[PDB]
Amino acid sequence: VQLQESGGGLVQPGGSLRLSCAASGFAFSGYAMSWVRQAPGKGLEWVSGINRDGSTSYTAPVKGRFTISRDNAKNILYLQMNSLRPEDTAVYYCAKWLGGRDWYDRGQGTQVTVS
Amino acid sequence: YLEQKMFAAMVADNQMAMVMLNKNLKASNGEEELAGQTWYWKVAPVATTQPLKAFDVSVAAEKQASPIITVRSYVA
Amino acid sequence: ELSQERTARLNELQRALVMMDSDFRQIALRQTRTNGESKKLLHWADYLLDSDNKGIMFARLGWHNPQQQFPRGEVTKVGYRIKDERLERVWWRYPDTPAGQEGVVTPLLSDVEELNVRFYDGKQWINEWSNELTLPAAISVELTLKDYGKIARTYLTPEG
Ligand SMILES: [Cl-]
Repeated sequence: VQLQESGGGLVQPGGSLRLSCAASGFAFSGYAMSWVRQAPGKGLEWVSGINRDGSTSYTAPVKGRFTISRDNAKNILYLQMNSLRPEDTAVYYCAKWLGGRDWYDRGQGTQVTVS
Repeated sequence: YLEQKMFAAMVADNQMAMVMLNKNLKASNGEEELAGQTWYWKVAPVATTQPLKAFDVSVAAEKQASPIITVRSYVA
Repeated sequence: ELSQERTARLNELQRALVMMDSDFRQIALRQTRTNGESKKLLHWADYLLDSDNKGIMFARLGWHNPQQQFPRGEVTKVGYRIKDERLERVWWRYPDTPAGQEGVVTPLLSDVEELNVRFYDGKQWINEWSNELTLPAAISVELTLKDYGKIARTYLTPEG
């Protein structure tokens, strides 16, 4: 496995949560990385992405609320989720990023739940 | 040894494509740098037995030497 | 023993070249979108598709799809890049959606430093392609290999 996620679970609506992604087996620092989610009753959908240089990008329904970041020392990708709504309940996957909203080498994922 | 066979074929394909970009089709010759080596090519019109066109693309490993590949192509 | 390795290297190059032939010879006359922060026939720029250097992306027309079956030929988006000194093909199976999709990244050729592409307008080879309305007459894909150096391959585009 190249990407393993951690820090899922249940939180009360309006609560905060920090997803983590353990990167391994490739040159993490030189890759653009992303977060992708699958809410129940919907297909896989791109959430956020971070470039190799540090530039970030977010989908409208999560902008200024979720925050993507990276630690190149430990090879870990983070997703600080704040003001968590019920609509955010989904299986959050960590993946490599192609730019735009397209991903590849998707991780196994972690369940984040709220209602 | 088949490095030479493959790379000569690649140069031949490239030049065949370049002559296909054009009608006058004159007998030209030149050089192409590929796989860290110089390749000497010649395109030579071949008269046909009918109206409405042919040419031979040949490539060599040395300057005045015999070609290691020669390919005929039909157009028009 | 080393000769087996070099024989295999040439086979690897041919697998890469034939994959490139199947894309660059079958370029579809359809504009694709880069869904970041526009819309072209041929996309060509630095760091495109998260390439370590140059990246290319364009529409492709496939006829012999084993999975699906449309006789007229399925149009799909394709691209090339360099990552960790490997030439990699990127393939998009499904249409563009604000959801996004899982791209298929396939490494074709190892020990490839640089990707470079030049476009033939009709009379001259140029470094960029700003024309979004029509394709260039010819495309020259140049790969800089660590062992063999620069190898180039020319492709004629169908017109429309
Ligand atoms: Cl096909």
